[PDB]
Amino acid sequence: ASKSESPKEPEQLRKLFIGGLSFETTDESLRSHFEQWGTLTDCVVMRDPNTKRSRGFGFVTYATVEEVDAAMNARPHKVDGRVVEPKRAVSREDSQR
RNA sequence: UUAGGUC
Repeated sequence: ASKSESPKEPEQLRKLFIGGLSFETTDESLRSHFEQWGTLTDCVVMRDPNTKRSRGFGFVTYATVEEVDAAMNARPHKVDGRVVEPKRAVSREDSQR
């Protein structure tokens, strides 16, 4: 994750929420399977605070919204060998967790 | 294994 960029497009709007992925799906496995319908400026999978392996979901931010759109058209998506569900990233203040 | 990596 983390890209040195001044995005005119909202990070949240360019970010895709990837939930229900493989436990083998890490950052490199995630972005590699998503960098196929665009450029990921910010790819990040959540790992367990204890095991440091996986949490079964992650995030992927493209270079622009139209690449997110392309990934959505690519449903059912496939990363690491797992069929996932890529949704528009909501505000973290929205969920407030 | 689905919301936050976010310091």
